[PDB]
Amino acid sequence: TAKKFKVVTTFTIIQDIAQNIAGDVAVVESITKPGAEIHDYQPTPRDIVKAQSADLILWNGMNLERWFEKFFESIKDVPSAVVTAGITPLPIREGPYSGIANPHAWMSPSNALIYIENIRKALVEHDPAHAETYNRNAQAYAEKIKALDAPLRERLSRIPAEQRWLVTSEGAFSYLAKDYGFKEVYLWPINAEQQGIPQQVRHVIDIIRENKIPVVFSESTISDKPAKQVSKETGAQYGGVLYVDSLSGEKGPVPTYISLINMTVDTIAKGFGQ
Ligand SMILES: [Zn+2]
Repeated sequence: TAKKFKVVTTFTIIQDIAQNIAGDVAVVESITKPGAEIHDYQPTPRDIVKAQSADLILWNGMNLERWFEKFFESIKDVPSAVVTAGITPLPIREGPYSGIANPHAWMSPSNALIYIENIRKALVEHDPAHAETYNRNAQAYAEKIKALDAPLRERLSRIPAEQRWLVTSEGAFSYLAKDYGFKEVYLWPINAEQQGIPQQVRHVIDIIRENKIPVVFSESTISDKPAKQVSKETGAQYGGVLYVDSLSGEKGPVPTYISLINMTVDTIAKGFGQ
């Protein structure tokens, strides 16, 4: 093919969803590499000229990419589209960012359907020559995503409701916890350069000890040391790494949005003895 419509995304979750909609007619690339910390990412000149070569830039909004506004004002004549219109935000519950939208809306499979619609609408609006392809690819992919919820809901429901305590590092799982009826505990409400983490470690250690919570987790773009200290000082198992803010590379263990949701739920479920 002569040349394909070029789409660039802020991070890897959006890249994979968008690439499933784009199929063979457009190439979708993430600005951030898999594994990069996305909230406070610092773009380089390489990143700017990459977005500058695109025909469309997709971003999450909802207070995720603190770096996006400054980055985008460096780009000339490239349209952007936020992919989260129509999602009901959940407010952050604790800390300095209390009350503002929790950005991690893709961790509810139901919300992924809205991500799909907004990305489809953006691709059709900006590359209308391939509307039928974007529309059919969005339809087929939405059907897959609709089918994601049922086995996960069933698996997690076998954990007695009173025992559903999800203890993580970043409070990045609020939308998944809402869907499947978990109560939330975390070492920091949202990724940021911040004081107070060693103090919250002790506070969470209390809550683990009081409620005899069996398991604690970290996440794949942040340090596992606080979660491992929590499990060391309590009885609780270190349940491993959850996947939320990044996919892996294409030959890694979490190459797709579908694998991210499925593997995060599997790891949570195994932590509770299924
Ligand atoms: Zn995050």
